[PDB]
Amino acid sequence: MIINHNLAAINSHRVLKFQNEEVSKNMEKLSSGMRINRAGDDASGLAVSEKMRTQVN
Amino acid sequence: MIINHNLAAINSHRVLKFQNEEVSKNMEKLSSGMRINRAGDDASGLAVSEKMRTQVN
Amino acid sequence: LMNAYENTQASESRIRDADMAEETVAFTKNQILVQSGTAMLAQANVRPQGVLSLL
Repeated sequence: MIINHNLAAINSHRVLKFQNEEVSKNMEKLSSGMRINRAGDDASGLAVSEKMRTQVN
Repeated sequence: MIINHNLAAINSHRVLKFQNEEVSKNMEKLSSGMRINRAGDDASGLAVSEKMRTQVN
Repeated sequence: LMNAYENTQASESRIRDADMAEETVAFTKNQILVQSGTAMLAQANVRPQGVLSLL
């Protein structure tokens, strides 16, 4: 076996980190209590929510 | 006995290398929890999975 | 200030902090490499011993 590189380890690390990113996103979504906390989740939805907030105020 | 080549060693190395390839392929299945990550494990199943993912979204 | 501080800390951590899972594999790889190198060296010391059969 090629001991100069652990390709399976690299793949596992990659998928683990890209799952950790999603779990962090879900954790922050849970903590904030709002579906759209940061921007970019949906720009149209964020803008609509902002102007409806203005309307209710 | 011929010493310029080790046929038993060659055969064992071949089977060992292909077993390592098999186990490496099986590893990502557990790493990601998905039956089909790299296209080639199946084709029709991957296509219908993508189509139904678009449908569910 | 709270928002800026948390984002600033995240940005700083993205640069200076190390990902343990990222290079613990490299650490194990280098341990295997150093063990193989030590084995091959120790094999190399006894290489010239075959000359003594001619004396």
